[PDB]
Amino acid sequence: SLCGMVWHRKGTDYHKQPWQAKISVIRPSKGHESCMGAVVSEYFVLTAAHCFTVDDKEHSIKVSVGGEKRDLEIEVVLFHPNYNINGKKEAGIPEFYDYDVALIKLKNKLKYGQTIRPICLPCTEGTTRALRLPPTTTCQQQKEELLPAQDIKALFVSEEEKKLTRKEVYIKNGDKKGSCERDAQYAPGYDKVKDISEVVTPRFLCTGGVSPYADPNTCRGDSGGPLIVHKRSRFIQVGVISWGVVDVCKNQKRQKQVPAHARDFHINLFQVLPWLKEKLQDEDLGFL
Ligand SMILES: Cc1cc(C)c2[nH]ccc2c1CN1CCCC[C@H]1c1ccccc1
Repeated sequence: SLCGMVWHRKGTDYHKQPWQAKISVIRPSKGHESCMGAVVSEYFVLTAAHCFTVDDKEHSIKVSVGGEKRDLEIEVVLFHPNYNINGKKEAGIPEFYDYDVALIKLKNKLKYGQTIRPICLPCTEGTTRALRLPPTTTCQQQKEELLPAQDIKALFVSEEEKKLTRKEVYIKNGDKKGSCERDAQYAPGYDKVKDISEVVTPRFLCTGGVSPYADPNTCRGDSGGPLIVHKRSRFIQVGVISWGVVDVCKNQKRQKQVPAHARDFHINLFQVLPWLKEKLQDEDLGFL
């Protein structure tokens, strides 16, 4: 149950990020090819809901861990009940990513090893121990430790032919938060919406742009991967990658046009805790 730690030599890829899961869409199309996820217990991978088809979800993807070729048997897919990509079509919002989180329940128990390990989740005893915090620590205190009102150093991971690349980003959670959120208006399809908070709800964290540093941006293939805070050799998931303003894997023209506003948006796991806590209640993670 020691979450968020590497399991030791100075190896690469899944040795350095052993919670990462790779998801492939079984019947792919443009914008619907791949996703990422995080191992969160021996039976569960956390990802984005938009990675699946709404009908027969369980047979719509394959998932692999540890950089393996083999795919794991998926017993059930649990979407957050509030997720509905079509929910704001009325308002001229063609895709709406509020509550874009889902849990993959695997039929078979994972065996943890050097390349397969769980990441810590917010508001758990695993996170308390990982941050070397006292047993009096509350969920609010973990939130203060992990997401202070500042630009927060964080990271995500991109994958390509079993190779992982770690990318450092900053969560704009202080005085730049409003500016980061307002930049949703640069996203194709989001430019006409009068009140941007209709697209950027209280569920989201915001990264990207060039201040305080030049953050790399996500691609659609990174959807569902963990947004992670690294403290003293431990890794805590704080978010799930949901959607971005610029897809730098295709249209690199655009990011060069609007670098100051090229943001990525992530589901804040502190904002979906009732759902995580209930669905993971039997996984020995010790939610507070
Ligand atoms: C879904 C999704 C998920 C992730 C992690 C992404 N990362 C980068 C883009 C991207 C999209 C695509 N995007 C979603 C919001 C509306 C804009 C749209 C878009 C379309 C074409 C170019 C740029 C943005």
